[PDB]
Amino acid sequence: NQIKVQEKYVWNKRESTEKGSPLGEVVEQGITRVRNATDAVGIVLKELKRQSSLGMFHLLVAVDGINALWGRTTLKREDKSPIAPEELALVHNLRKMMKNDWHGGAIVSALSQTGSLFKPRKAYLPQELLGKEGFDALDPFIPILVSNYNPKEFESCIQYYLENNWLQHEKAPTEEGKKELLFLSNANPSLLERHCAYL
Amino acid sequence: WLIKEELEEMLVEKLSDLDYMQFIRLLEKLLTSQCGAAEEEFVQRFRRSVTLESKKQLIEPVQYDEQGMAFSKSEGKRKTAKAEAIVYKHGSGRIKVNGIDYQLYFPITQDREQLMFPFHFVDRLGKHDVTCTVSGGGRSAQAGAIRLAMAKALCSFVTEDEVEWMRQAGLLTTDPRVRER
Ligand SMILES: Nc1nc2c(ncn2[C@@H]2O[C@H](COP(=O)(O)OP(=O)(O)O)[C@@H](O)[C@H]2O)c(=O)[nH]1
Repeated sequence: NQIKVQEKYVWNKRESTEKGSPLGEVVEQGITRVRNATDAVGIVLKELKRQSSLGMFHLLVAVDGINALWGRTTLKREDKSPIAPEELALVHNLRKMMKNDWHGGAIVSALSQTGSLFKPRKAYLPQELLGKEGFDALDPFIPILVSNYNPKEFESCIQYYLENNWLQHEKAPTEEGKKELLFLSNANPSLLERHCAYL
Repeated sequence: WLIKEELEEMLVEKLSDLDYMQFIRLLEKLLTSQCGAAEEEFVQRFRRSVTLESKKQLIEPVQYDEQGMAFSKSEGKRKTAKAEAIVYKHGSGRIKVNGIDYQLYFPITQDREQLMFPFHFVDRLGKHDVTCTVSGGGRSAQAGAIRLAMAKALCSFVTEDEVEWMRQAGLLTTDPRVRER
Protein backbone atom coordinates (compact mmCIF):
# COMPACT_ATOMS: atom_id res chain seq x y z
CA ASN A 1 0.00 0.00 0.00
CA GLN A 2 2.93 2.39 0.48
CA ILE A 3 4.46 1.57 -2.92
CA LYS A 4 2.50 3.04 -5.83
CA VAL A 5 2.82 2.74 -9.60
CA GLN A 6 3.94 5.57 -11.90
CA GLU A 7 2.27 4.36 -15.12
CA LYS A 8 -1.09 3.26 -16.47
CA TYR A 9 -0.96 -0.51 -17.02
CA VAL A 10 -3.60 -1.92 -19.37
CA TRP A 11 -4.59 -5.50 -18.56
CA ASN A 12 -7.37 -5.46 -21.17
CA LYS A 13 -9.66 -2.97 -22.88
CA ARG A 14 -12.05 -3.20 -19.92
CA GLU A 15 -9.50 -3.27 -17.06
CA SER A 16 -6.45 -1.11 -16.40
CA THR A 17 -4.40 -0.01 -13.39
CA GLU A 18 -4.24 3.78 -13.22
CA LYS A 19 -1.16 5.78 -12.26
CA GLY A 20 -0.79 6.23 -8.52
CA SER A 21 -2.65 3.07 -7.49
CA PRO A 22 -0.97 0.88 -4.86
CA LEU A 23 1.25 -1.91 -6.13
CA GLY A 24 -0.94 -4.42 -4.30
CA GLU A 25 -3.67 -3.95 -6.91
CA VAL A 26 -1.22 -5.14 -9.57
CA VAL A 27 -0.38 -8.16 -7.43
CA GLU A 28 -4.09 -8.79 -6.92
CA GLN A 29 -4.68 -8.65 -10.68
CA GLY A 30 -2.03 -11.35 -11.02
CA ILE A 31 -3.49 -13.41 -8.19
CA THR A 32 -7.14 -13.14 -9.29
CA ARG A 33 -6.74 -13.57 -13.07
CA VAL A 34 -3.88 -15.97 -13.81
CA ARG A 35 -3.92 -14.91 -17.48
CA ASN A 36 -2.22 -11.66 -16.39
CA ALA A 37 -0.05 -13.24 -13.68
CA THR A 38 3.17 -13.27 -15.70
CA ASP A 39 2.55 -9.72 -16.92
CA ALA A 40 1.91 -8.78 -13.28
CA VAL A 41 5.26 -10.17 -12.09
CA GLY A 42 7.32 -8.15 -14.56
CA ILE A 43 5.54 -4.91 -13.70
CA VAL A 44 6.33 -5.51 -10.03
CA LEU A 45 10.00 -5.99 -10.86
CA LYS A 46 9.92 -2.97 -13.16
CA GLU A 47 8.53 -0.93 -10.28
CA LEU A 48 10.79 -2.31 -7.56
CA LYS A 49 13.96 -1.74 -9.59
CA ARG A 50 12.88 1.82 -10.36
CA GLN A 51 11.49 3.04 -7.04
CA SER A 52 14.45 1.62 -5.11
CA SER A 53 16.67 3.88 -7.22
CA LEU A 54 14.61 6.87 -6.10
CA GLY A 55 15.41 5.88 -2.51
CA MET A 56 11.91 5.01 -1.30
CA PHE A 57 13.00 1.61 0.04
CA HIS A 58 15.90 -0.83 0.15
CA LEU A 59 15.48 -3.85 -2.13
CA LEU A 60 16.97 -7.34 -1.81
CA VAL A 61 16.98 -9.66 -4.83
CA ALA A 62 17.43 -13.21 -3.49
CA VAL A 63 17.58 -15.69 -6.39
CA ASP A 64 18.31 -19.31 -5.47
CA GLY A 65 19.47 -21.57 -8.26
CA ILE A 66 20.37 -18.51 -10.33
CA ASN A 67 22.22 -20.70 -12.86
CA ALA A 68 18.90 -21.61 -14.51
CA LEU A 69 18.52 -18.19 -16.13
CA TRP A 70 21.42 -18.50 -18.61
CA GLY A 71 21.23 -22.25 -19.31
CA ARG A 72 18.83 -24.50 -21.21
CA THR A 73 15.16 -25.40 -20.80
CA THR A 74 13.29 -28.69 -21.12
CA LEU A 75 10.14 -26.92 -22.35
CA LYS A 76 8.97 -27.61 -25.90
CA ARG A 77 6.72 -25.96 -28.46
CA GLU A 78 3.85 -27.84 -30.11
CA ASP A 79 6.25 -28.66 -32.97
CA LYS A 80 8.55 -30.41 -30.45
CA SER A 81 11.18 -27.68 -30.90
CA PRO A 82 13.36 -26.48 -28.00
CA ILE A 83 12.61 -23.23 -26.18
CA ALA A 84 15.40 -20.92 -25.02
CA PRO A 85 15.31 -19.34 -21.54
CA GLU A 86 15.13 -15.81 -22.97
CA GLU A 87 11.88 -16.71 -24.74
CA LEU A 88 10.19 -16.97 -21.33
CA ALA A 89 8.86 -13.66 -20.04
CA LEU A 90 9.29 -14.79 -16.43
CA VAL A 91 12.97 -15.56 -17.05
CA HIS A 92 13.48 -12.54 -19.34
CA ASN A 93 12.24 -10.04 -16.74
CA LEU A 94 14.28 -11.59 -13.92
CA ARG A 95 17.55 -11.11 -15.83
CA LYS A 96 17.04 -7.33 -15.74
CA MET A 97 17.14 -7.50 -11.94
CA MET A 98 20.54 -9.24 -11.93
CA LYS A 99 22.16 -6.37 -13.84
CA ASN A 100 23.84 -3.72 -11.68
CA ASP A 101 22.11 -0.82 -13.43
CA TRP A 102 20.24 0.21 -10.26
CA HIS A 103 21.18 1.28 -6.74
CA GLY A 104 19.56 1.22 -3.33
CA GLY A 105 19.79 -2.54 -2.84
CA ALA A 106 21.87 -5.70 -3.03
CA ILE A 107 21.68 -8.76 -5.28
CA VAL A 108 22.37 -12.06 -3.50
CA SER A 109 22.26 -15.37 -5.36
CA ALA A 110 23.10 -19.02 -4.73
CA LEU A 111 24.15 -21.61 -7.28
CA SER A 112 22.62 -25.08 -7.33
CA GLN A 113 23.34 -28.20 -9.37
CA THR A 114 20.37 -29.91 -7.69
CA GLY A 115 17.54 -29.58 -10.20
CA SER A 116 19.87 -28.13 -12.83
CA LEU A 117 19.50 -29.11 -16.48
CA PHE A 118 22.36 -30.52 -18.58
CA LYS A 119 24.99 -30.31 -15.84
CA PRO A 120 27.11 -33.11 -14.33
CA ARG A 121 26.59 -34.11 -10.72
CA LYS A 122 30.04 -32.91 -9.58
CA ALA A 123 29.92 -29.44 -11.20
CA TYR A 124 29.75 -26.77 -8.49
CA LEU A 125 32.10 -23.94 -9.53
CA PRO A 126 30.67 -20.62 -10.77
CA GLN A 127 31.70 -20.80 -14.44
CA GLU A 128 30.87 -24.49 -14.85
CA LEU A 129 27.28 -24.04 -13.66
CA LEU A 130 26.65 -20.55 -15.05
CA GLY A 131 28.05 -20.91 -18.56
CA LYS A 132 29.87 -18.26 -20.54
CA GLU A 133 26.71 -16.19 -20.93
CA GLY A 134 25.87 -16.44 -17.23
CA PHE A 135 29.39 -15.49 -16.15
CA ASP A 136 29.38 -12.52 -18.54
CA ALA A 137 25.99 -11.41 -17.19
CA LEU A 138 26.92 -11.64 -13.51
CA ASP A 139 30.48 -10.39 -13.98
CA PRO A 140 31.61 -8.43 -11.97
CA PHE A 141 30.42 -10.25 -8.84
CA ILE A 142 31.64 -11.39 -5.42
CA PRO A 143 31.66 -15.20 -5.00
CA ILE A 144 31.33 -16.63 -1.48
CA LEU A 145 32.34 -20.23 -0.75
CA VAL A 146 30.19 -22.56 1.38
CA SER A 147 31.99 -25.67 2.63
CA ASN A 148 31.35 -28.71 4.81
CA TYR A 149 31.11 -28.49 8.58
CA ASN A 150 34.31 -27.87 10.49
CA PRO A 151 34.70 -29.92 13.70
CA LYS A 152 33.08 -27.21 15.83
CA GLU A 153 30.04 -26.95 13.55
CA PHE A 154 29.74 -30.73 13.24
CA GLU A 155 29.86 -31.21 17.01
CA SER A 156 27.32 -28.42 17.54
CA CYS A 157 24.92 -29.87 14.95
CA ILE A 158 25.10 -33.30 16.57
CA GLN A 159 24.51 -31.69 19.97
CA TYR A 160 21.46 -29.90 18.53
CA TYR A 161 20.04 -33.17 17.21
CA LEU A 162 20.72 -34.81 20.58
CA GLU A 163 19.01 -31.95 22.42
CA ASN A 164 15.97 -32.56 20.20
CA ASN A 165 16.22 -36.30 21.04
CA TRP A 166 16.49 -36.90 17.29
CA LEU A 167 19.23 -39.57 17.59
CA GLN A 168 17.50 -42.61 19.08
CA HIS A 169 20.20 -45.24 18.54
CA GLU A 170 21.95 -46.07 21.80
CA LYS A 171 25.42 -45.79 20.22
CA ALA A 172 24.76 -42.38 18.62
CA PRO A 173 25.47 -40.24 21.74
CA THR A 174 28.73 -42.11 22.30
CA GLU A 175 32.04 -41.02 20.79
CA GLU A 176 32.51 -43.96 18.41
CA GLY A 177 29.14 -43.22 16.82
CA LYS A 178 30.19 -39.60 16.36
CA LYS A 179 33.38 -40.70 14.59
CA GLU A 180 31.37 -43.04 12.37
CA LEU A 181 28.88 -40.30 11.46
CA LEU A 182 31.73 -37.88 10.77
CA PHE A 183 33.39 -40.36 8.42
CA LEU A 184 30.17 -41.41 6.65
CA SER A 185 29.06 -37.81 6.01
CA ASN A 186 32.57 -36.32 5.76
CA ALA A 187 31.04 -33.33 7.59
CA ASN A 188 28.66 -32.66 4.69
CA PRO A 189 25.54 -31.06 6.27
CA SER A 190 23.03 -32.72 3.93
CA LEU A 191 24.49 -36.22 4.20
CA LEU A 192 24.73 -35.86 7.98
CA GLU A 193 21.10 -34.75 8.18
CA ARG A 194 19.92 -37.64 5.99
CA HIS A 195 21.93 -40.19 7.98
CA CYS A 196 20.66 -38.81 11.30
CA ALA A 197 17.09 -38.84 9.96
CA TYR A 198 16.75 -42.65 10.17
CA LEU A 199 18.98 -43.36 13.19
CA TRP B 1 53.49 -86.10 16.76
CA LEU B 2 55.51 -88.39 14.53
CA ILE B 3 53.08 -90.21 12.24
CA LYS B 4 53.10 -94.01 12.04
CA GLU B 5 54.60 -94.40 8.56
CA GLU B 6 57.56 -92.09 9.17
CA LEU B 7 58.10 -93.74 12.56
CA GLU B 8 58.41 -96.99 10.61
CA GLU B 9 60.84 -95.24 8.26
CA MET B 10 62.95 -94.07 11.21
CA LEU B 11 62.89 -97.54 12.79
CA VAL B 12 63.14 -99.32 9.41
CA GLU B 13 60.63 -101.80 10.85
CA LYS B 14 56.94 -102.32 10.19
CA LEU B 15 54.76 -101.78 13.26
CA SER B 16 51.05 -101.87 14.04
CA ASP B 17 48.60 -99.22 15.24
CA LEU B 18 48.43 -100.34 18.87
CA ASP B 19 52.18 -100.40 19.48
CA TYR B 20 52.46 -96.96 17.88
CA MET B 21 49.76 -95.76 20.28
CA GLN B 22 51.67 -97.31 23.19
CA PHE B 23 54.87 -95.54 22.13
CA ILE B 24 53.04 -92.22 21.80
CA ARG B 25 51.52 -92.74 25.26
CA LEU B 26 55.00 -93.31 26.70
CA LEU B 27 56.26 -90.16 24.97
CA GLU B 28 53.34 -88.17 26.40
CA LYS B 29 54.06 -89.55 29.88
CA LEU B 30 57.70 -88.50 29.50
CA LEU B 31 56.53 -85.01 28.54
CA THR B 32 54.27 -84.85 31.60
CA SER B 33 57.19 -85.56 33.93
CA GLN B 34 59.84 -82.91 34.62
CA CYS B 35 61.83 -83.63 31.48
CA GLY B 36 65.43 -82.47 31.59
CA ALA B 37 67.65 -81.59 28.64
CA ALA B 38 68.37 -85.06 27.24
CA GLU B 39 64.69 -85.90 27.63
CA GLU B 40 63.25 -83.02 25.62
CA GLU B 41 65.69 -83.27 22.71
CA PHE B 42 64.90 -86.99 22.75
CA VAL B 43 61.20 -86.13 22.44
CA GLN B 44 62.00 -83.48 19.82
CA ARG B 45 63.49 -86.29 17.75
CA PHE B 46 59.90 -87.59 17.46
CA ARG B 47 58.03 -84.30 16.87
CA ARG B 48 57.70 -82.75 13.41
CA SER B 49 56.99 -79.11 12.57
CA VAL B 50 53.53 -77.85 11.57
CA THR B 51 54.70 -75.39 8.91
CA LEU B 52 51.19 -74.20 8.07
CA GLU B 53 51.24 -70.92 10.02
CA SER B 54 48.90 -68.84 7.86
CA LYS B 55 49.81 -65.58 9.62
CA LYS B 56 52.14 -64.86 6.71
CA GLN B 57 50.64 -61.61 5.44
CA LEU B 58 53.43 -59.62 3.77
CA ILE B 59 53.81 -56.31 5.61
CA GLU B 60 54.53 -53.65 3.00
CA PRO B 61 57.78 -51.73 3.64
CA VAL B 62 57.39 -48.17 4.90
CA GLN B 63 58.46 -45.65 2.25
CA TYR B 64 59.11 -41.92 2.56
CA ASP B 65 57.90 -39.21 0.19
CA GLU B 66 59.94 -36.16 -0.84
CA GLN B 67 58.36 -34.20 2.02
CA GLY B 68 59.69 -36.81 4.47
CA MET B 69 56.25 -38.22 5.28
CA ALA B 70 56.03 -41.96 5.89
CA PHE B 71 53.56 -43.98 3.83
CA SER B 72 52.85 -47.44 2.45
CA LYS B 73 51.49 -48.55 -0.92
CA SER B 74 49.40 -51.63 -1.65
CA GLU B 75 47.18 -53.20 -4.31
CA GLY B 76 43.81 -54.90 -4.36
CA LYS B 77 41.42 -56.52 -6.80
CA ARG B 78 37.68 -57.25 -6.76
CA LYS B 79 35.99 -58.69 -9.87
CA THR B 80 37.42 -56.57 -12.74
CA ALA B 81 38.11 -53.58 -10.46
CA LYS B 82 41.77 -53.00 -9.58
CA ALA B 83 42.88 -50.48 -6.96
CA GLU B 84 46.20 -49.16 -5.66
CA ALA B 85 46.15 -47.26 -2.36
CA ILE B 86 48.76 -45.15 -0.56
CA VAL B 87 48.16 -44.84 3.19
CA TYR B 88 50.07 -42.16 5.12
CA LYS B 89 51.22 -42.81 8.68
CA HIS B 90 49.72 -39.50 9.87
CA GLY B 91 46.60 -37.83 8.52
CA SER B 92 43.21 -36.31 9.27
CA GLY B 93 40.99 -38.96 7.67
CA ARG B 94 41.04 -37.61 4.11
CA ILE B 95 40.52 -40.21 1.36
CA LYS B 96 41.09 -39.18 -2.27
CA VAL B 97 39.74 -41.56 -4.92
CA ASN B 98 41.13 -40.70 -8.37
CA GLY B 99 41.77 -37.20 -7.05
CA ILE B 100 38.15 -36.89 -5.87
CA ASP B 101 36.82 -36.87 -2.31
CA TYR B 102 35.42 -40.23 -1.27
CA GLN B 103 31.93 -38.90 -0.49
CA LEU B 104 31.82 -37.44 -4.02
CA TYR B 105 33.31 -40.48 -5.75
CA PHE B 106 31.02 -42.87 -3.81
CA PRO B 107 27.53 -41.36 -3.42
CA ILE B 108 26.09 -44.62 -2.06
CA THR B 109 26.45 -45.08 1.69
CA GLN B 110 27.28 -48.78 1.29
CA ASP B 111 30.56 -48.01 -0.47
CA ARG B 112 31.46 -45.46 2.21
CA GLU B 113 30.80 -48.08 4.90
CA GLN B 114 33.06 -50.47 2.98
CA LEU B 115 35.78 -47.80 2.99
CA MET B 116 35.17 -47.35 6.74
CA PHE B 117 35.44 -51.05 7.61
CA PRO B 118 39.28 -51.31 7.63
CA PHE B 119 40.07 -48.20 9.69
CA HIS B 120 37.12 -48.66 12.05
CA PHE B 121 38.07 -52.28 12.73
CA VAL B 122 41.38 -51.13 14.27
CA ASP B 123 40.17 -47.88 15.92
CA ARG B 124 42.06 -45.37 13.79
CA LEU B 125 39.34 -43.45 11.97
CA GLY B 126 40.56 -39.92 11.29
CA LYS B 127 44.23 -40.81 11.89
CA HIS B 128 45.42 -41.47 8.32
CA ASP B 129 45.26 -40.02 4.81
CA VAL B 130 44.58 -42.22 1.78
CA THR B 131 45.36 -41.51 -1.88
CA CYS B 132 43.99 -44.32 -4.05
CA THR B 133 43.56 -44.97 -7.77
CA VAL B 134 40.89 -47.45 -8.90
CA SER B 135 40.11 -48.61 -12.42
CA GLY B 136 37.66 -51.04 -13.97
CA GLY B 137 34.66 -52.82 -12.55
CA GLY B 138 31.65 -51.12 -11.04
CA ARG B 139 30.66 -49.23 -7.90
CA SER B 140 30.66 -52.18 -5.49
CA ALA B 141 33.68 -53.88 -7.06
CA GLN B 142 35.69 -50.66 -6.92
CA ALA B 143 34.68 -50.12 -3.29
CA GLY B 144 35.75 -53.65 -2.37
CA ALA B 145 39.07 -53.36 -4.20
CA ILE B 146 39.81 -50.06 -2.45
CA ARG B 147 38.89 -51.62 0.90
CA LEU B 148 41.33 -54.48 0.31
CA ALA B 149 44.08 -52.11 -0.83
CA MET B 150 43.67 -49.85 2.19
CA ALA B 151 43.66 -52.81 4.58
CA LYS B 152 46.85 -54.24 3.07
CA ALA B 153 48.54 -50.82 3.23
CA LEU B 154 47.30 -50.20 6.79
CA CYS B 155 48.87 -53.48 7.90
CA SER B 156 52.18 -51.58 8.03
CA PHE B 157 51.17 -49.14 10.79
CA VAL B 158 49.41 -51.62 13.12
CA THR B 159 50.66 -54.34 15.45
CA GLU B 160 51.04 -57.99 14.46
CA ASP B 161 48.09 -58.88 16.69
CA GLU B 162 45.99 -56.28 14.87
CA VAL B 163 47.16 -57.68 11.53
CA GLU B 164 45.94 -61.10 12.66
CA TRP B 165 42.63 -59.64 13.84
CA MET B 166 42.17 -58.04 10.41
CA ARG B 167 43.05 -61.35 8.73
CA GLN B 168 40.49 -63.25 10.82
CA ALA B 169 37.90 -60.57 9.98
CA GLY B 170 38.45 -61.19 6.26
CA LEU B 171 39.98 -57.76 5.57
CA LEU B 172 43.20 -59.08 3.95
CA THR B 173 41.89 -61.84 1.65
CA THR B 174 41.26 -61.37 -2.06
CA ASP B 175 37.72 -62.34 -2.97
CA PRO B 176 38.03 -65.06 -5.66
CA ARG B 177 34.34 -65.07 -6.68
CA VAL B 178 34.02 -63.88 -10.29
CA ARG B 179 31.55 -64.41 -13.11
CA GLU B 180 31.36 -68.01 -14.33
CA ARG B 181 31.17 -68.97 -18.01
N1 LIG C 1 -0.60 -6.65 -19.25
C1 LIG C 1 0.45 -5.63 -19.26
N2 LIG C 1 1.82 -5.98 -18.92
C2 LIG C 1 2.73 -5.00 -18.95
C3 LIG C 1 2.47 -3.71 -19.27
N3 LIG C 1 3.67 -3.06 -19.17
C4 LIG C 1 4.71 -3.79 -18.81
N4 LIG C 1 4.13 -5.00 -18.67
C5 LIG C 1 4.85 -6.18 -18.27
O1 LIG C 1 5.85 -5.83 -17.27
C6 LIG C 1 7.17 -6.06 -17.82
C7 LIG C 1 8.02 -4.83 -17.67
O2 LIG C 1 9.22 -5.00 -18.43
P1 LIG C 1 9.67 -3.81 -19.54
O3 LIG C 1 10.31 -2.66 -18.87
O4 LIG C 1 8.49 -3.18 -20.14
O5 LIG C 1 10.66 -4.47 -20.71
P2 LIG C 1 10.16 -4.85 -22.24
O6 LIG C 1 9.27 -6.00 -22.31
O7 LIG C 1 11.25 -5.17 -23.16
O8 LIG C 1 9.42 -3.78 -22.91
C8 LIG C 1 6.99 -6.36 -19.29
O9 LIG C 1 7.87 -7.45 -19.69
C9 LIG C 1 5.60 -6.76 -19.45
O10 LIG C 1 5.50 -8.18 -19.44
C10 LIG C 1 1.19 -3.22 -19.63
O11 LIG C 1 1.00 -1.86 -19.96
N5 LIG C 1 0.10 -4.15 -19.64
